[PDB]
Amino acid sequence: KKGNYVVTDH
Amino acid sequence: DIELTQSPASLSVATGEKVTIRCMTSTDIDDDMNWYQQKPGEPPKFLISEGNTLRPGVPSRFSSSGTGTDFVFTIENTLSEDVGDYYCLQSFNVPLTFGCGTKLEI
Amino acid sequence: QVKLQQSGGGLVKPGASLKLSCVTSGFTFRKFGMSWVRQTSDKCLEWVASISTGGYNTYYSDNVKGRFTISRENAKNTLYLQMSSLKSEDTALYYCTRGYSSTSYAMDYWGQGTTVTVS
Repeated sequence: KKGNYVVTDH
Repeated sequence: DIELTQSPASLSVATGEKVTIRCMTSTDIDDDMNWYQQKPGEPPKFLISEGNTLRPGVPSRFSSSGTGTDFVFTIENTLSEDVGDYYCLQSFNVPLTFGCGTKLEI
Repeated sequence: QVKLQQSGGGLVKPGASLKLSCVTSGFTFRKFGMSWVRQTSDKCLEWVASISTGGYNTYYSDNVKGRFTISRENAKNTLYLQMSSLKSEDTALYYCTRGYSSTSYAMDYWGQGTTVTVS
């Protein structure tokens, strides 16, 4: 998570 | 929506000369600036990622710098194989946005 | 070694649909986010959509919201772009792309590009 988006889910 | 504007739109250099290409953003991007080189009939090739760092395998004659909204890409000692279109990309925020390229000829 | 293999696309009339496929190999697909970005004839690149590792988070450009859907099938190492209500403005070479880090959609590997023409 960084900026305004997620690329790695949990 | 962060807008990226590249300059010059195109340039022609002689072999062994330095090229300087700029990409300015409309707002801060936390140094998440990326640079690509695209040759005819191929996808863009990743040269520089976030934090102005050269990708492994890319020639050390390529460099980038800048922070805030003002970023630079340079080729020291340009070679004929560097002909192509160079693109900047911010990856700080979605929508991810690109400049529309600087055309390089030797 | 990382390979993004594209297929689908073509020429369709306005209002039509098209599903683009991108099959990946050479890495654990579920550990990476993926995106589609398109290149128009003016050579400008425009991000279309991004999807997180498991598919729980998706992001779309305002230009394709309500018409395109990005999805992935992790067991098949495949990324998809379902296009519907296509318009001439969507004519472009579409690229499959991998986000280079666990936190960024900045692209490292790109597929070979799929032509879609809407006319």
